[PDB]
Amino acid sequence: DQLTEEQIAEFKEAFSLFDKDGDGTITTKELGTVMRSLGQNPTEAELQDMINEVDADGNGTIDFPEFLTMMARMKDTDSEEEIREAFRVFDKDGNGYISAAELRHVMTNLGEKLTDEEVDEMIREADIDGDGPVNYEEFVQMMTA
Amino acid sequence: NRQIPAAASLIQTAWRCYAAENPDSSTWKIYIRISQLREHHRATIKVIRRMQYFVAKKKFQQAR
Ligand SMILES: [Ca+2]
Ligand SMILES: [Ca+2]
Repeated sequence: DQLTEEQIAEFKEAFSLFDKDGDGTITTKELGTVMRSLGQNPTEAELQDMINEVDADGNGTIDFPEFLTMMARMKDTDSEEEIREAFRVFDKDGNGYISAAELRHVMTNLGEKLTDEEVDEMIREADIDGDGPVNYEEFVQMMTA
Repeated sequence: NRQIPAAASLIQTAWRCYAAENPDSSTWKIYIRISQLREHHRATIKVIRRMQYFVAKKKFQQAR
């Protein structure tokens, strides 16, 4: 990779947006105040889940070093393989191609339920060879790289 | 099967994290509460979508 450039200053500002009080630590309440301002309604369980993934020690809150660690993470192929496995769950035949209707279905109707306009941008970014199945190994690579 | 929602959520959460790097993406239309989207919002939005991706990762690992 590379040594962090002024993106240290960009992340310091972004860290400061959650850290309303300036104590140097992001709490669950500080993260919820930001998410609800965006129109989201997350559960205290969801806040704890998000906070636990970035907290490296155990103090239950995020400092700026752990924030930098989190914001500076496409772990080679190790994170490509996991997205590739998630796509394989819906690859019924096991060939490496999923139908446009099937992909549109899982993305709109379950999970985090993406909008129709997001799924359109999604299918559009993979230039379908006419009206054919979409290869998701090309999707994983376009995403990671 | 119970890895179906974790896999779907992992795909959806990675794509939303990858699409938020496009300032003209359709993924910005979902925030209907916010009248006009300044750059100090998109910062927090990217941070949140990154956290949501890491627990979509954690939930999927616990089911694959
Ligand atoms: Ca604080
Ligand atoms: Ca900490």
